[PDB]
Amino acid sequence: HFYVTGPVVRGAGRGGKELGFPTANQYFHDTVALPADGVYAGWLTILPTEAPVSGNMEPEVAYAAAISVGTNPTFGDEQRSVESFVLDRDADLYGHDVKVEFVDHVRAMEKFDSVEQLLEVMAKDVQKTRTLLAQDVQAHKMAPETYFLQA
Ligand SMILES: Cc1cc2nc3c(=O)[nH]c(=O)nc-3n(C[C@H](O)[C@H](O)[C@H](O)COP(=O)(O)O)c2cc1C
Ligand SMILES: Nc1ncnc2c1ncn2[C@@H]1O[C@H](COP(=O)(O)OP(=O)(O)O)[C@@H](O)[C@H]1O
Ligand SMILES: [Mg+2]
Ligand SMILES: [Zn+2]
Repeated sequence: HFYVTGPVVRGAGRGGKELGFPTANQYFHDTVALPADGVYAGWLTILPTEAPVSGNMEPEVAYAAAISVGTNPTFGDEQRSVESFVLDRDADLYGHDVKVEFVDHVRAMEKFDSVEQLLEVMAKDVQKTRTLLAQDVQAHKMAPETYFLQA
Protein backbone atom coordinates (compact mmCIF):
# COMPACT_ATOMS: atom_id res chain seq x y z
CA HIS A 1 0.00 0.00 0.00
CA PHE A 2 1.00 3.50 -0.49
CA TYR A 3 2.00 5.01 2.86
CA VAL A 4 3.26 8.03 4.73
CA THR A 5 5.16 8.38 7.99
CA GLY A 6 5.32 11.32 10.39
CA PRO A 7 4.46 12.57 13.84
CA VAL A 8 0.91 12.98 15.03
CA VAL A 9 0.40 16.68 15.67
CA ARG A 10 -2.24 19.13 16.82
CA GLY A 11 -5.24 19.96 14.64
CA ALA A 12 -8.25 22.20 15.27
CA GLY A 13 -9.31 20.28 18.42
CA ARG A 14 -12.79 19.34 17.14
CA GLY A 15 -12.62 15.71 16.01
CA GLY A 16 -13.22 13.93 19.35
CA LYS A 17 -15.11 16.58 21.19
CA GLU A 18 -17.43 17.94 18.40
CA LEU A 19 -17.74 14.97 16.03
CA GLY A 20 -17.01 11.95 18.27
CA PHE A 21 -14.33 10.92 15.78
CA PRO A 22 -10.88 11.86 17.10
CA THR A 23 -8.35 11.99 14.25
CA ALA A 24 -4.60 11.63 14.50
CA ASN A 25 -3.40 14.52 12.30
CA GLN A 26 -0.32 14.57 10.13
CA TYR A 27 0.78 17.40 7.90
CA PHE A 28 3.17 17.14 4.97
CA HIS A 29 4.95 19.60 2.74
CA ASP A 30 3.34 19.97 -0.66
CA THR A 31 6.31 18.04 -2.20
CA VAL A 32 5.37 14.73 -0.41
CA ALA A 33 3.37 12.20 -2.51
CA LEU A 34 -0.12 11.55 -1.24
CA PRO A 35 -3.19 9.81 -2.66
CA ALA A 36 -5.95 12.00 -4.01
CA ASP A 37 -7.94 14.00 -1.47
CA GLY A 38 -10.64 11.68 -0.21
CA VAL A 39 -11.59 9.18 2.45
CA TYR A 40 -9.67 5.92 2.78
CA ALA A 41 -9.68 2.67 4.67
CA GLY A 42 -6.27 1.83 6.00
CA TRP A 43 -3.86 0.98 8.75
CA LEU A 44 -2.15 3.21 11.32
CA THR A 45 1.01 1.82 12.96
CA ILE A 46 2.97 3.45 15.79
CA LEU A 47 6.55 2.97 14.54
CA PRO A 48 9.12 1.17 16.71
CA THR A 49 9.88 3.36 19.65
CA GLU A 50 11.15 3.35 23.18
CA ALA A 51 8.64 6.14 24.02
CA PRO A 52 5.79 4.98 26.27
CA VAL A 53 2.30 4.96 24.62
CA SER A 54 -0.54 5.94 26.92
CA GLY A 55 -3.86 4.12 26.17
CA ASN A 56 -4.74 0.85 24.45
CA MET A 57 -2.49 1.02 21.41
CA GLU A 58 1.00 -0.41 21.26
CA PRO A 59 3.82 0.03 18.81
CA GLU A 60 4.28 -2.12 15.73
CA VAL A 61 0.61 -3.16 15.41
CA ALA A 62 -1.45 -2.10 12.34
CA TYR A 63 -4.66 -0.54 13.72
CA ALA A 64 -7.68 -0.26 11.52
CA ALA A 65 -8.32 3.35 10.59
CA ALA A 66 -10.73 5.47 8.61
CA ILE A 67 -8.58 8.16 7.05
CA SER A 68 -9.23 11.57 5.56
CA VAL A 69 -6.86 13.31 3.13
CA GLY A 70 -7.59 16.99 2.28
CA THR A 71 -8.50 20.35 3.75
CA ASN A 72 -11.68 19.50 5.68
CA PRO A 73 -13.82 21.71 3.43
CA THR A 74 -16.95 21.39 5.65
CA PHE A 75 -14.93 23.48 8.15
CA GLY A 76 -12.74 25.47 5.71
CA ASP A 77 -9.39 24.43 7.20
CA GLU A 78 -6.33 26.01 5.66
CA GLN A 79 -3.78 23.14 5.34
CA ARG A 80 -4.01 19.66 3.75
CA SER A 81 -3.95 16.95 6.39
CA VAL A 82 -3.84 13.20 6.65
CA GLU A 83 -6.18 12.33 9.46
CA SER A 84 -6.71 8.90 10.97
CA PHE A 85 -9.67 7.82 13.12
CA VAL A 86 -8.43 4.63 14.74
CA LEU A 87 -11.42 2.33 15.11
CA ASP A 88 -12.34 1.13 18.61
CA ARG A 89 -9.24 2.42 20.39
CA ASP A 90 -8.24 5.30 22.66
CA ALA A 91 -4.61 6.49 23.06
CA ASP A 92 -2.59 9.63 23.27
CA LEU A 93 -0.80 9.64 19.95
CA TYR A 94 0.49 13.21 19.99
CA GLY A 95 4.17 13.37 19.15
CA HIS A 96 4.41 9.72 18.23
CA ASP A 97 5.78 8.85 14.80
CA VAL A 98 3.21 6.81 12.92
CA LYS A 99 2.87 5.10 9.55
CA VAL A 100 -0.44 5.38 7.68
CA GLU A 101 -1.10 2.94 4.87
CA PHE A 102 -3.84 3.69 2.36
CA VAL A 103 -5.56 0.40 1.46
CA ASP A 104 -8.84 1.36 -0.24
CA HIS A 105 -10.47 4.51 -1.42
CA VAL A 106 -13.94 4.95 0.17
CA ARG A 107 -15.16 8.23 -1.21
CA ALA A 108 -14.41 11.71 -2.32
CA MET A 109 -13.82 14.52 0.10
CA GLU A 110 -16.98 16.63 0.37
CA LYS A 111 -18.11 19.98 1.60
CA PHE A 112 -21.18 19.29 3.72
CA ASP A 113 -23.70 22.00 4.62
CA SER A 114 -23.88 20.89 8.25
CA VAL A 115 -21.96 18.79 10.71
CA GLU A 116 -25.03 16.50 10.97
CA GLN A 117 -24.77 15.63 7.28
CA LEU A 118 -21.03 14.95 7.61
CA LEU A 119 -21.52 12.66 10.65
CA GLU A 120 -24.16 10.60 8.89
CA VAL A 121 -21.70 9.86 6.10
CA MET A 122 -18.74 9.24 8.49
CA ALA A 123 -20.72 6.44 10.11
CA LYS A 124 -21.02 4.75 6.71
CA ASP A 125 -17.29 5.38 6.04
CA VAL A 126 -16.41 3.56 9.26
CA GLN A 127 -18.71 0.62 8.47
CA LYS A 128 -17.20 0.32 5.01
CA THR A 129 -13.74 0.54 6.47
CA ARG A 130 -14.41 -2.49 8.72
CA THR A 131 -15.57 -4.48 5.73
CA LEU A 132 -12.75 -3.42 3.42
CA LEU A 133 -10.04 -4.02 6.02
CA ALA A 134 -11.42 -7.48 6.86
CA GLN A 135 -10.94 -8.25 3.16
CA ASP A 136 -7.36 -6.91 3.29
CA VAL A 137 -6.49 -9.15 6.26
CA GLN A 138 -7.58 -12.16 4.21
CA ALA A 139 -5.84 -10.99 1.05
CA HIS A 140 -2.43 -10.78 2.77
CA LYS A 141 -3.10 -13.53 5.31
CA MET A 142 -1.99 -11.02 7.97
CA ALA A 143 -0.78 -12.53 11.25
CA PRO A 144 -3.19 -11.69 14.08
CA GLU A 145 -0.42 -10.34 16.35
CA THR A 146 0.46 -7.76 13.68
CA TYR A 147 -2.93 -5.99 13.40
CA PHE A 148 -6.01 -4.89 15.25
CA LEU A 149 -9.46 -4.97 13.77
CA GLN A 150 -12.26 -5.26 16.35
CA ALA A 151 -15.29 -7.36 15.28
C1 LIG B 1 -13.54 8.85 7.83
C2 LIG B 1 -13.50 10.37 7.73
C3 LIG B 1 -14.18 11.04 6.74
C4 LIG B 1 -14.15 12.40 6.60
N1 LIG B 1 -14.85 13.01 5.59
C5 LIG B 1 -14.82 14.36 5.47
C6 LIG B 1 -15.56 15.12 4.43
O1 LIG B 1 -16.19 14.50 3.56
N2 LIG B 1 -15.47 16.46 4.41
C7 LIG B 1 -14.77 17.17 5.32
O2 LIG B 1 -14.73 18.42 5.24
N3 LIG B 1 -14.05 16.55 6.30
C8 LIG B 1 -14.04 15.21 6.41
N4 LIG B 1 -13.30 14.59 7.43
C9 LIG B 1 -12.48 15.42 8.31
C10 LIG B 1 -13.08 15.99 9.55
O3 LIG B 1 -13.72 17.18 9.07
C11 LIG B 1 -11.94 16.29 10.52
O4 LIG B 1 -11.32 15.05 10.87
C12 LIG B 1 -12.50 16.96 11.76
O5 LIG B 1 -12.97 18.27 11.42
C13 LIG B 1 -11.48 17.06 12.89
O6 LIG B 1 -10.46 17.98 12.56
P1 LIG B 1 -9.17 18.03 13.55
O7 LIG B 1 -8.53 16.69 13.62
O8 LIG B 1 -8.32 19.11 12.98
O9 LIG B 1 -9.73 18.39 14.94
C14 LIG B 1 -13.34 13.20 7.57
C15 LIG B 1 -12.66 12.53 8.58
C16 LIG B 1 -12.69 11.15 8.69
C17 LIG B 1 -11.91 10.49 9.79
N1 LIG C 1 -9.40 6.33 18.22
C1 LIG C 1 -8.58 7.39 18.00
N2 LIG C 1 -8.18 7.78 16.76
C2 LIG C 1 -7.37 8.85 16.60
N3 LIG C 1 -6.89 9.61 17.61
C3 LIG C 1 -7.23 9.30 18.88
C4 LIG C 1 -8.09 8.17 19.15
N4 LIG C 1 -8.28 8.11 20.48
C5 LIG C 1 -7.59 9.13 21.01
N5 LIG C 1 -6.96 9.82 20.07
C6 LIG C 1 -6.15 11.01 20.35
O1 LIG C 1 -6.96 12.13 19.99
C7 LIG C 1 -6.26 13.00 19.08
C8 LIG C 1 -7.18 13.44 17.95
O2 LIG C 1 -8.33 14.17 18.42
P1 LIG C 1 -8.80 15.42 17.62
O3 LIG C 1 -10.11 15.83 18.29
O4 LIG C 1 -8.90 15.11 16.15
O5 LIG C 1 -7.64 16.49 17.91
P2 LIG C 1 -6.73 17.26 16.85
O6 LIG C 1 -7.56 18.41 16.34
O7 LIG C 1 -5.56 17.77 17.70
O8 LIG C 1 -6.34 16.27 15.79
C9 LIG C 1 -5.11 12.19 18.51
O9 LIG C 1 -3.93 12.96 18.22
C10 LIG C 1 -4.86 11.15 19.58
O10 LIG C 1 -3.86 11.71 20.48
MG1 LIG D 1 -7.55 15.30 14.53
ZN1 LIG E 1 -3.69 -4.81 1.00
